Amino acid sequence: EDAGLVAEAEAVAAGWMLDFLCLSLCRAFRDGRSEDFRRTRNSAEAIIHGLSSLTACQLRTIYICQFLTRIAAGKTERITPLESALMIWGSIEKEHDKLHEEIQNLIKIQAIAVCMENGNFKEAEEVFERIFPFKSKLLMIISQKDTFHSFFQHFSYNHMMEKIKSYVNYVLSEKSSTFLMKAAAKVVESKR
Amino acid sequence: EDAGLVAEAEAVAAGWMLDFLCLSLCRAFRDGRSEDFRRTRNSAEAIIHGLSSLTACQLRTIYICQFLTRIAAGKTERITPLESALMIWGSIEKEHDKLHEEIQNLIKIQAIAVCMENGNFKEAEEVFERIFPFKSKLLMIISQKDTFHSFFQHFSYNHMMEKIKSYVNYVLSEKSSTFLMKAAAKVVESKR
Ligand SMILES: CN(C)C(=O)COc1cccc(F)c1
Ligand SMILES: CN(C)C(=O)COc1cccc(F)c1
Ligand SMILES: CN(C)C(=O)COc1cccc(F)c1
Ligand SMILES: CN(C)C(=O)COc1cccc(F)c1
Repeated sequence: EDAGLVAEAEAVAAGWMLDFLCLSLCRAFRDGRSEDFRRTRNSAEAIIHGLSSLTACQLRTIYICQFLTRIAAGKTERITPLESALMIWGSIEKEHDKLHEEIQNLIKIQAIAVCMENGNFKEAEEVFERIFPFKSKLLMIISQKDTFHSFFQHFSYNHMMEKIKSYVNYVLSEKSSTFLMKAAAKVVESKR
Repeated sequence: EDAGLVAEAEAVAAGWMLDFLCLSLCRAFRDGRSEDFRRTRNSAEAIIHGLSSLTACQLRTIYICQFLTRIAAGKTERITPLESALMIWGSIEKEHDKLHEEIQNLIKIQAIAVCMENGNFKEAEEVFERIFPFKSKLLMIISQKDTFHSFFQHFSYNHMMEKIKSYVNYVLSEKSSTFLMKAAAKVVESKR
């Protein structure tokens, strides 16, 4: 009847569910399974409410989940989903390697380009102002509605998604051996 | 890279999380930990969305969670929370023993009495009409605003909560050895 030991067991189990749901979210994002992504995101968000003290590893896990959530809502606070993804990306405790900078740059341009794709050019300019010769050339492209300019074709949505999926594959392999998924695959392999 | 085996592992893990969250919900309800109950309920509801095919045991688990959720919202569809708890209680695949009938009767009267406690006597009559010499005596009590009649004092909110908590203790012991909580308590005992 020890309430403290029970709360401790509940916190250990919340940590296991968090890693399992991050793994599931990464796979759904990689596979393009939108409805499964939406369901796993709702589950991860609820499970995270059962945690009040997080380790550095757990903080990185929750911010990766938040970041992918903004990326998945990219084509849909007073900022756009892709602007929110950029704020999380720039503050996650991670190495600022070549891949990090590539994703950062692709998000910055796509935060503008998704507004143009949606036909909201005033919003495209407001996004540009909040993020940013280069600047005056990018603002002229938005102003001229030059949505299919070679610059936008190189810093494309598909290229942003491909680079982010490559990062998702590293998270997926770094968490492939976490307790809950490993025990669950063991049960499935035993059946069989 | 087998998507089917991964989805199978995700379903096995959803089953484990469901039993763990039912256990956690039962403890919070027994302890009167309202905020913890609200958080565990949100988590259970989200996790249950990741399941599309349930066994008879899993159906009983989800309906116990739904039932306690209605009981916890009892003093707050075109029916009241306690009327919804009654519909679930009468349809759960379980034995209709003495305890089942006691809980059923206490809920039926409290579904009326919580409306009187809230000062909504028109709603108390509408609840009576939907659920129901005995009937004409119960309707006269509502009509006379006889909230503290000896009948209401014997079929009280506290007596309803005590009887439901006794049932919760049976669910709690029947699920005490489920995979996730057992593995989590093992980690906690190892630290100590
Ligand atoms: C701060 N908010 C409201 C969010 O970022 C919601 O998104 C989330 C949150 C946690 C996990 C997840 F998978 C998604
Ligand atoms: C001289 N300057 C500022 C440049 O040519 C950099 O261009 C870029 C390209 C992509 C993203 C970005 F945010 C900036
Ligand atoms: C049918 N609805 C919307 C509900 O009953 C919500 O309540 C729930 C649902 C599942 C688990 C739980 F713990 C609570
Ligand atoms: C002759 N009759 C109908 C009775 O005296 C039963 O009284 C009850 C008592 C509690 C709950 C309930 F629903 C009914």
